[PDB]
Amino acid sequence: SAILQKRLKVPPTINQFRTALDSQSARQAFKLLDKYRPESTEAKKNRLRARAEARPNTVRHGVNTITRLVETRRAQLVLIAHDVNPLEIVLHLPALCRKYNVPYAIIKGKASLGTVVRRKT
Amino acid sequence: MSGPGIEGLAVGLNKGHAATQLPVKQRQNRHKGVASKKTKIVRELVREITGFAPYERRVLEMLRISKDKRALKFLKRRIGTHRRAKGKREELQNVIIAQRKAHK
Amino acid sequence: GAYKYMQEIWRKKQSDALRYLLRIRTWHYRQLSAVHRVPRPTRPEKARRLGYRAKQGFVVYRVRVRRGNRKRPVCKGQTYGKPKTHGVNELKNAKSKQAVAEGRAGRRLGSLRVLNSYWVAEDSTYKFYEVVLIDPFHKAIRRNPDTQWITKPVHKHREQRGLTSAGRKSRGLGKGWRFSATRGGSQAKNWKRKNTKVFHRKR
Amino acid sequence: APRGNQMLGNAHFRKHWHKRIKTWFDQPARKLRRRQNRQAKAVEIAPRPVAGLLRSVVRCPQKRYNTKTRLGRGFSLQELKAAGISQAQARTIGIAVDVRRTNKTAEGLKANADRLKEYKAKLILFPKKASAPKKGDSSAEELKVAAQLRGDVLPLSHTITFDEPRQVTDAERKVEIFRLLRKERADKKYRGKREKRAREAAEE
RNA sequence: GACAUUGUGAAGAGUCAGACUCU
RNA sequence: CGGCACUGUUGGUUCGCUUGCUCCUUGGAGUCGGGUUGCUUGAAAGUGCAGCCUAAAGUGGGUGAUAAACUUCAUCUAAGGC
RNA sequence: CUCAACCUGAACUCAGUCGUGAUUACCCGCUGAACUUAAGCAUAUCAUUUAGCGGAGGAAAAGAAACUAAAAAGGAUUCCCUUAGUAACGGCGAGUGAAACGGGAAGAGCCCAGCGCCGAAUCGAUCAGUCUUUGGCUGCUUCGAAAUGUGGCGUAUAGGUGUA
Repeated sequence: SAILQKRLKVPPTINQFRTALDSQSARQAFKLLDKYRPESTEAKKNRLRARAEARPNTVRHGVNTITRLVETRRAQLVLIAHDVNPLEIVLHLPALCRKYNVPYAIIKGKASLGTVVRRKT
Repeated sequence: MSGPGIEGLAVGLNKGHAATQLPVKQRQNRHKGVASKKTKIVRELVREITGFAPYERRVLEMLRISKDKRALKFLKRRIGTHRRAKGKREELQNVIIAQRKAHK
Repeated sequence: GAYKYMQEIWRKKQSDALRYLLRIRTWHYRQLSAVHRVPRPTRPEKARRLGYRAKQGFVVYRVRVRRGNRKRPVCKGQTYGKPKTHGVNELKNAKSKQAVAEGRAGRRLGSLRVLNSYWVAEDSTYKFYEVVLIDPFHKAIRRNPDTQWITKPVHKHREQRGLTSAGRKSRGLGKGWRFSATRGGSQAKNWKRKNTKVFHRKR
Repeated sequence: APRGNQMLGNAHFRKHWHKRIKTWFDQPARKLRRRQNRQAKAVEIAPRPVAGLLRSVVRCPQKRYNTKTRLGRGFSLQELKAAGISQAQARTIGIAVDVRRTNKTAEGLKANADRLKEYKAKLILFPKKASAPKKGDSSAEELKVAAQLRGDVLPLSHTITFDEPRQVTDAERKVEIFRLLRKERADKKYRGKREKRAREAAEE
C-alpha cells in the first residue's frame, strides 16, 4: 500500500497533506502548544478533593470543534495532522481555513498532537 | 353565485358549497428543500475542493463551443430527465460565465 | 460542522480526490478476507447517521460480495420444464447485494446483532460494504435505555428476517396504491388473506 | 358442458382452496371476549370514559358523502388553539390530537372548537392529590356524581331535519336552471379554447 | 461487439476551437 | 400468589412546562432519478423487486394511475430507528 | 542506532460474556416445479402454490405518510363488513382480479443523524464502603473507551434565544 500511494498520481488536494511543516518549524509549533496542554490526570486528582472541600486558555481539538472555530474566525492558529485516516475527515480544513483567513499548517503526527492533548490521536 | 334559485353549483368553474376561507399558513414540513446559507457555503467550498466530474467537463467543453443542444442531449442521456438536464446545463453555463469574467 | 463537509465530499465520487482514495482502498480491500473485522468505521459520518456510536459494544465488519446476476444452479442449464422456466443466465436475485452482505456478516457473527451497513467501494467484480453490529450483552449497551431495544429476543437475526434497512427494501413495503400488495406487513400474508375462502356462520 | 340458456360460470375454485379455509364459529366467542376486554379496561381506568379519547367531527371526503359528518381521528392544532387548549394539556385530559389535519375553512374549525368547548364544560377533573385540591380541579360534590361513561364521548346525532315550508318567490321561478347548468358545463369545457383564441387575437 | 474494471507517457492521422478521437 | 387504593419510609430526581411577542434557525448519495435486462402484479407506453451502465438537486425531491414538452395547482418529505 | 508514541495485525487453558441445536399450527426472508385447465399445445393456468433453505415470538410482521384524494376534504399500523367478481389483466381464449371513499373492533405515540449551543458535563471493568445483596447505590480507587467525538437540549406538530 505504501508503494502504491507513491506509484499512483495523487491529486493536488490529496497531495497537499504530503508536504508538512519542516522539523524546525514543527519543533517551534510543539513548543508553543505544550504551554497550554489540557489538565492532567494528577492535576484532576489533586483538584477534585480541593473542590470537594470547597478554565484557562487551552488547545482545542476535534474536527467539529475546530471547524466551528474556523468558521467563526475565533481560532488564531490551526494545526492539521498529515496522517488522518480516513482522509476525508480533514480534507476540507486546509481550504476552509484559507477561506476564512485563519493561519493553518499541516503538522506531522496525529499521535504527536494527541500527546499534546493527553490523548492517543 | 348564490342568489334566487342558486344555493351553490355542483358543476362548472365556480362549483363548490359556499365556505369561508381561513388565511393560509405554510406548514413546517413544507420548508424542506431550501438551502441554508451555511449549506451554500459548504457546497461551494466542496466544489472548489473536489472539482468536476468527467461528464461535467465534457458538458463544459460543449458549452464553451456553444453547442447548447448537444449539451442538453448529452445531459438528458446521462442525468436522465429533461428537468435535471436543464438544471445541470444552467449551472454549468453559470460556471462558464464565471470563468470567463474571472480570467478574461 | 465537519460532518456536513464529510457528507458533501463523499457525495462527489467522480472527483479526482475521491477516485484516488477509492482506488487505493479498493485495492487494499481486495486483499483481505471476505468478512473481516475493521478497527473503526471508514465513513464515520455515514455510520453515525445510520445509528453508530463510538461506544463500547459497537463493532464494524467489512463484507465483500461478488457482483452480477444469480446463475440458476442447474446442471448444464437443464431445467426440465416448460419453456417459461428455461432461463438460466439473465436471472436476478430478489435481495440486493447490500442485503446479501449484511446476511453474511450476521450469519458469521451469531452473538451480535446487525444494526446497519453502508457502501465503501466497488470494482467490476466485487462490492464492499461495512456492517455496523452491536453486542447485545455488553453492559454499556444493556444499561443505555436507548439501545436496549436491540437487546431483546424479538430482534434476533434481523438480517435473516429482512428487517434491516437494506433487507426491507426488497419486501416492497409502503403506503398508497403503489404498495397495496403488502397490506398486513407482507406479500405472503396479503396473498393468504385474499385467497382464503371465508365461510360465515350464517349464510 | 353448459346446456341451454345459462349464465356463464365464474366460480373461482381452481386453486387449492382446501388449504386456506376460514370459518366463523368463534364469532360469539369473539363478541364475549371483546366485551370482557372492555369491562377489564373500564375497571382499570375508572372513572375515565371506557371509549377513551374524545374524537373530532369530520366531513366525509368525497362529494358522494360530503353531506354527512363522522368522528375523526382527533382535533387539529388550530382547533385546539381556538378552544384555548394546549396540546400538552389535551393529551393529559384525554382529547385526541390529529397532528396531520389542518383547517382551511372557518365553519369546519368552529364546529370542532364548539365540540371542545362542550367537552370542557362536561369535564370533571379530580384533584391531583386528594388531600389538596388546586385551581381548575372540580369541586367536592361534583366529584361525587362522577360516573364512568360508556359508548362514544359526545356521540354525534344523525337525525335529518326538514326545512320549514315557505313561499315560492317570483325571482326563483324566473331562473332557467337547465340553461344555467348547461352554460356552466360549456364554460368549463371550452375555457381553454377561448383562452387560446384570446391569445391569438392579442398576437395578431 | 459495447460499457465498467482501466492507470501513466510518447509518435502519427483526423476533428474542432487547449481539448477530443482513433492508430 | 397476585392487582389496586391510602399511609409512612428509603434512594434517586425536578431551575422545568403552556401562550403571546422578539430575533435566530431548520434536515439521510453509488441514494434518488434515467436506460436496458429478468422476475412479479389487476397495474394497462411499466405496480413491486433486483442485476449492469449512468448518476443528481436544493423551495429541491416524490406523487396526482396514458408517454412528452410548456403551464394551473394540490399533497407529502424518501434514501436512519423504536 | 536508543528510547517513546500512534496505526495496523497477532498469540494466550489471560478476567468475564454471548452464539450453535431442537419444535410447526400461526409468523418473517428467500428459492421455486410439474400433474392439472385450456376438450390438442408452447404464453396463460395450476401458482408468485407442493417440495427445498434460513430466522423469531407469544404472537410475529406492520406502523406514525416522500399517504388517500380532488370535498364544505380525510389523517400511523393491524383486522372485519362493503366496495366486488367491480376497475383492470388475459393465445382479450380458458381464466384471473385489487384499492380508496363508507360502516365498524382497537386506538398511543415517539427517538436520532444533520444544523446550533454546553462542551467530556458521558460510559465499561477493577478496588473500597454500604443495602432490602443471583443485584443496586457512593467515590481524590486504579485502569480503560471517547475530540475520527460519549453525554445534555433538540427532529418537521418544528426547534432555540430573550422577554411578559
